[PDB]
Amino acid sequence: MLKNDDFVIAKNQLGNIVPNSVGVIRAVNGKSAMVLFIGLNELKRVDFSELEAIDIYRTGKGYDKKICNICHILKNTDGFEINQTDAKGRKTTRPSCRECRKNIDGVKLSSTEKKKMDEIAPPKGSVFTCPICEKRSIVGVTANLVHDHNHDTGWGREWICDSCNTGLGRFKDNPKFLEKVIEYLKKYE
Amino acid sequence: MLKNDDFVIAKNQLGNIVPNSVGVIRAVNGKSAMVLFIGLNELKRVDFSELEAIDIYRTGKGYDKKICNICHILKNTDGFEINQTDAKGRKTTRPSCRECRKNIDGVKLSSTEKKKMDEIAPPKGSVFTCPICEKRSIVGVTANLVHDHNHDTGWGREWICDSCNTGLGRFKDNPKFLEKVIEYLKKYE
DNA sequence: CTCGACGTAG
DNA sequence: TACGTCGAGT
Ligand code: NA
Ligand code: NA
Ligand code: NA
Ligand SMILES: [Zn+2]
Ligand SMILES: [Zn+2]
Ligand SMILES: [Zn+2]
Ligand SMILES: [Zn+2]
Repeated sequence: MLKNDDFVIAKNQLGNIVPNSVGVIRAVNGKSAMVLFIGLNELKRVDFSELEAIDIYRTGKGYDKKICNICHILKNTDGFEINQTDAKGRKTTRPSCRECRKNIDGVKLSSTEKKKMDEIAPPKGSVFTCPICEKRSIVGVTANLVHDHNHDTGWGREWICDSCNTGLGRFKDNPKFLEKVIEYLKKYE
Repeated sequence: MLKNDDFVIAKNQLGNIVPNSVGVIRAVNGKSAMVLFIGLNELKRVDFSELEAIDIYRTGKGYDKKICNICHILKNTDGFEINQTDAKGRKTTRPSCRECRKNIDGVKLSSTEKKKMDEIAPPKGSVFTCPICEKRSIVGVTANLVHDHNHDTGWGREWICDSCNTGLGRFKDNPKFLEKVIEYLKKYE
């Protein structure tokens, strides 16, 4: 019935694995499967009766439920925050569920740190040079600026362009991943 | 009358500065201004008769002309590539004009390098781990993947997630700016 | 709720 | 033409 490479959810609790955790079948033994539960990267032996096959292509945009890209638990659409709109007018939700976004968002910029950054804000319509990408721009006209902050401490960093800020987040604001980017680029340079 | 911090365009060719180049007024005397032309970062003394005031807030989205974020020349809207759609259904163009995009895009992935990459493409619906961000995903379900390539050589790099690929571009695929990101983050550790 | 920006997909 | 994704602004 189940085949290698098929996707399943846990029907019930399986040790550390909560219900609705998505796994992929990695081996089959009679009516038991070795399942890689993707969120925790845990390979477990599971009886077929404890698993429910799912169709990954009937999840996400256009469907009732969506698989989170961090925890890889199948959740209702409302477990994800609306974030954008496509050309066809449909709403797009973040790929990470509200629970996983708590850890990505971390500590908010404090009120005193915000006021402090606001007192040195580049004026709208001024000529700005971003301290990261070094691009010159006209504030609010040829680039939009943001209050960047450290989400471990809640304290301010600098005024930077939105492009750079949304780049930092792709790499988790973490020098570990930036160093990985450098060695990746250098490898093919 | 022209005031410091006002914006102007060059009416005519001014040495290295082409017409319609945007500049900011940095000093004024009775007949001329010191103008910083933003694209080339060139500060010149220009007679008032060779400058025209420009309302920077009547450029870009919703208007017939737009100021490029690299060259900072005022161009027709059609000099910029349509790239996205907002929630109100209006089209958004790239901030960089078609001419400036040539340098950003560089050399395309060659046919032969593309075929090499396609030979080792992760299957749709497989479990993938991005070599940069180290995030696990289900291909085409919880993350979309791309052919990354070096745009100086046209040679392939690796299959990576779209999030990482679009992060590389924010930092110009250039270790210089990635090292700047690292120093910036460490400063506010 | 909304946003622009990136290199991709096609 | 179009796409999702990021930390933001609103
Ligand atoms: Na930030
Ligand atoms: Na306006
Ligand atoms: Na790339
Ligand atoms: Zn989650
Ligand atoms: Zn920047
Ligand atoms: Zn340009
Ligand atoms: Zn990645």
